[PDB]
Amino acid sequence: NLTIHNIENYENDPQLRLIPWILWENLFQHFISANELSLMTLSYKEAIHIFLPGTKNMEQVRQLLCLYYAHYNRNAKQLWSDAHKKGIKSEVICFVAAITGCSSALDTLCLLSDEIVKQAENYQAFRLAAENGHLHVLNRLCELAPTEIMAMIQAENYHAFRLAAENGHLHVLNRLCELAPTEATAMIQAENYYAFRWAAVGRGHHNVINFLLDCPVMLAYAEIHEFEYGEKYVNPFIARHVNRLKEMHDAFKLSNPDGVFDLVTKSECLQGFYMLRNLIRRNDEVLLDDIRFLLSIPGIKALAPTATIPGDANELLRLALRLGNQGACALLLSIPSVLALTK
Repeated sequence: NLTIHNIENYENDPQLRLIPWILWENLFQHFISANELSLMTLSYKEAIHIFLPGTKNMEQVRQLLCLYYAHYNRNAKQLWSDAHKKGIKSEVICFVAAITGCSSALDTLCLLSDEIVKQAENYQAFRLAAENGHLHVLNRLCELAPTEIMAMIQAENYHAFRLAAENGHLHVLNRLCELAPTEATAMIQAENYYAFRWAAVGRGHHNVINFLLDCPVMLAYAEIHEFEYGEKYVNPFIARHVNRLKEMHDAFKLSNPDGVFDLVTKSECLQGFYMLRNLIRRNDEVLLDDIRFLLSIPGIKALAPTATIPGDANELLRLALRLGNQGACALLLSIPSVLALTK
């Protein structure tokens, strides 16, 4: 048959080029069978005239995709119906729906309880949609299978979330956390923080990272990895948040003269802690001002003597001496709580 790795020798093929380059490498493995290329060069009615399906899932998938990218636009608006006929598994069409993002495909299988079953390949359709960022397909699955949404999310070690994150699909990420907030912290931690590690490679997907860092445990892990993150992500994020706080504080000591300097919820408070930990971890004179300012908040100051590791105590103070961050120490021992537990 034929095999292409040379991109220039791929866009020269009037037919093959119709297939997304990414797919041709991740699904077709740079090679195309003869019983499949046929379905792309001959007319549509001819391709089906011959179209003999396969027994193994991937067989059909690679085929159905060849017909789609070559005829779907050309009156083959009913290729999903004919497919079902000839011999394409009801689930294979559901995969090509989650991959191509074609709703029309799902619309057909949605007019035949045999849908709340086609869970196929451990919710592979749900996972394929997340990796391709097809939010609309993802939702249709949650619409055609309410009592299953939670298994799809946690399917394969929160795969959906992870695949979404490494591809930069922040919109697929948001929704996923809306579908079940009780799994947020989970998905983020899944597989030793898969999401963050892969959204950070290369040029990186800053939309995912910045979002991900709104999770105290996430920022906790990332901020300590100064080499991998920091100059690129953490630092700009901390500088961007320390300044945002100075603009709600001053904008309170304006509207509510001489009152409180607080963070409403527990979550924003924990963030300040690790945000402060990083500033100290960096050990720098120019960062002294942001440290004092963070400790001025009762939602952070009343979190200075604590520690991430249960059973331990003064972490920040320990970290300060550990690095030799004099000035951060003096600033810390100024807190009564931290003044008590002191040796």
